[PDB]
Amino acid sequence: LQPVPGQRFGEYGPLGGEDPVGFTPNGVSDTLEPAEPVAANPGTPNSDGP
Amino acid sequence: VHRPDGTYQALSEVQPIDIFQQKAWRNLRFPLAWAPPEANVARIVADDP
Repeated sequence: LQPVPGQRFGEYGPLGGEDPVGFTPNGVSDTLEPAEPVAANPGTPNSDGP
Repeated sequence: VHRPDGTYQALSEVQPIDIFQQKAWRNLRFPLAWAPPEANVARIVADDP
């Protein structure tokens, strides 16, 4: 989607209009990892796990 | 809604739909059946306290 033309964007991008507090474009982490594993239950008919 | 004279008025805001609790990238969904029938514009209001 494109922003409506007449607005007040700011210093970087039309993803913060006024004073985006602590939201940096390079803010995304690089080890996005689910805090807990899945821990499959025993008996799944297709799984080579011990 | 976007009035024909540039006077945006904000309607109600809605939560996102999600299918799994994870950390990696994903897609948050907002069905267009939640919005009032006069929703011409939208914006993300995001904040982590």
